[PDB]
Amino acid sequence: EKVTISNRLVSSPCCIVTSTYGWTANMERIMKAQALRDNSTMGYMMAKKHLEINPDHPIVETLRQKAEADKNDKA
Amino acid sequence: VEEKCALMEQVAHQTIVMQFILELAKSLKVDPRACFRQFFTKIKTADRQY
Repeated sequence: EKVTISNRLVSSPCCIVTSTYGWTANMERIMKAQALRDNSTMGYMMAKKHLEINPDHPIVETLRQKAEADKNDKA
Repeated sequence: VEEKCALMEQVAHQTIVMQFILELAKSLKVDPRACFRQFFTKIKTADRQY
């Protein structure tokens, strides 16, 4: 859904976050991976996600300076 | 316009419950007229946090 930048990373190119109203990773996994799940409706309701990038790891900088050149590249 | 405070609170209550029921039924793909019991048990025991 959304992509932004925050202050949570020192050495990871990217990390993932959950919504303010949404089960976390382990919660969603444990809930869906148990018998009598009743996934008919409740399963297809939760686990919204977002993304973040650190602007420090030089891989993202070289990625940006590559993408600024070509706007429809392959790699 | 008449600024009917108790009436206005109950109007807000009824419109919010009907809107919630409709969105929950639509995302739920179930008829709203048969979707009231879980709402009633959640709101009747709605504690201070709820």
